Amino acid sequence: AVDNINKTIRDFETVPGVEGAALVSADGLMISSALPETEQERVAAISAGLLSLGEKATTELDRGNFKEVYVKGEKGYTLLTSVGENALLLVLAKADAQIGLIFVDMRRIADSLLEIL
Amino acid sequence: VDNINKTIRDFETVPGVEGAALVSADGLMISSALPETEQERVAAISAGLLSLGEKATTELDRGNFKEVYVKGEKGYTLLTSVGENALLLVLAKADAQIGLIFVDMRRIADSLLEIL
Repeated sequence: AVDNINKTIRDFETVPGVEGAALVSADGLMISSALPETEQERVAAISAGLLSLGEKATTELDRGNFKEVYVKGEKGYTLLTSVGENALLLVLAKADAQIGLIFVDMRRIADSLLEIL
Repeated sequence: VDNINKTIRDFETVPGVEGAALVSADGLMISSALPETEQERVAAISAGLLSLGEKATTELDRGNFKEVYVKGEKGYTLLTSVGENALLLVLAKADAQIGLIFVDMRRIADSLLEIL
């Protein structure tokens, strides 16, 4: 269960444009990452912050149970998909990444990690 | 002011578009066709989506805020910057084509910026 989760998350970083991928709990704690060892505690805290305010969007405007959220800035994308209850998958990319298809890969791998986790 | 209004009734025609609104960055509604009871509330909710969208785009070094996407199982909330001091919110159905509606918003967001 643990060998197969680590390798699945790092393989995202073999797509053109993808910098990092972290599997984080809903409550802000790091499960499995390949990001720099320094930033791993502060990125897991921000991830859970983005999950909670995506929840607000969907509840408050009558849109159904939360699925996905992405933010585009000047320099790059932040991309987040729910892993059933209690977990979530983060991808960072730059402006030249092919966002619609990463969400299709993210959706399939979420349900894969959901069985073995 | 007549050329800002019906310009927001026209997105509804496109398939998958439940509702549009022009809102201020402080949370006061400018132009919308939504139920005239909800409009004050919906102006408040789009307020936070921008700020809490500016907080990921300032904490993870992604540059200036441009756009925010959320998706729920019964549909989508989309928001784009209408320059400084306003924003365009679009409620869509969970079977609409997002990549095009963004192409239609980001142009209109710079065709309302010069007359507003």
